[PDB]
Amino acid sequence: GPETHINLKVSDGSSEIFFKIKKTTPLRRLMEAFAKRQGKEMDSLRFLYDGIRIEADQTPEDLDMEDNDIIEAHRSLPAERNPLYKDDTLDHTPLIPKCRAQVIEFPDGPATFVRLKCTNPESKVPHFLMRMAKDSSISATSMFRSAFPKATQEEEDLEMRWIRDNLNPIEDKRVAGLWVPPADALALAKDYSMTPFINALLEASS
Amino acid sequence: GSAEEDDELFQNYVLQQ
Repeated sequence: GPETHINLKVSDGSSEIFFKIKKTTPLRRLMEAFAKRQGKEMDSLRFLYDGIRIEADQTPEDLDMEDNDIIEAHRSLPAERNPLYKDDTLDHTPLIPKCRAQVIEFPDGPATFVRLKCTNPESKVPHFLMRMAKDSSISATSMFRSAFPKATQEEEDLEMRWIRDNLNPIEDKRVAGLWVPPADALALAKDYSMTPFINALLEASS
Repeated sequence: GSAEEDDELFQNYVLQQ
């Protein structure tokens, strides 16, 4: 558009902030301001416009932005993903019979889980995805460890903090990790490209 | 077979408390 200035909305999923800047101003300004105002570290965020990462020196003019366009502030995730998860769109029917229900004894006493063993096709390292039968809670910890082979402990800690701050986890005294309801598990599954696997795990017999 | 090991494996990882 012919306007000299532009209103832009930045959203991180939890909060939205509107900014008015001159179209010749580098977007560095807007990104740093969003991070500062939200009390987040710049290194923990990635800013996208129409699915493309924004570079700090790019201006709204450079990108041909329009008034009230939206910038998405995505959280950082580990750089590499399990090649098992290179297609989020596959139908999950064949994965359901791979799931298994298992009764585990605790001091008070038994609890039923559903699990799905997921093997990295390149390294052959396996991880289990885990579901609690009673409320269909899913271990977000199990999802993250399966999704990101080279994740550091710092990256895992950052992600579990994000889950606590943005989704609706529970703690079970009995079992470690962060457990989330089905809707939250499916939101994470999209983020981790694990949708068919979490679909299967959620539908499987307990 | 592998099923039993998977069962034992899984119980082990769940109880990683």
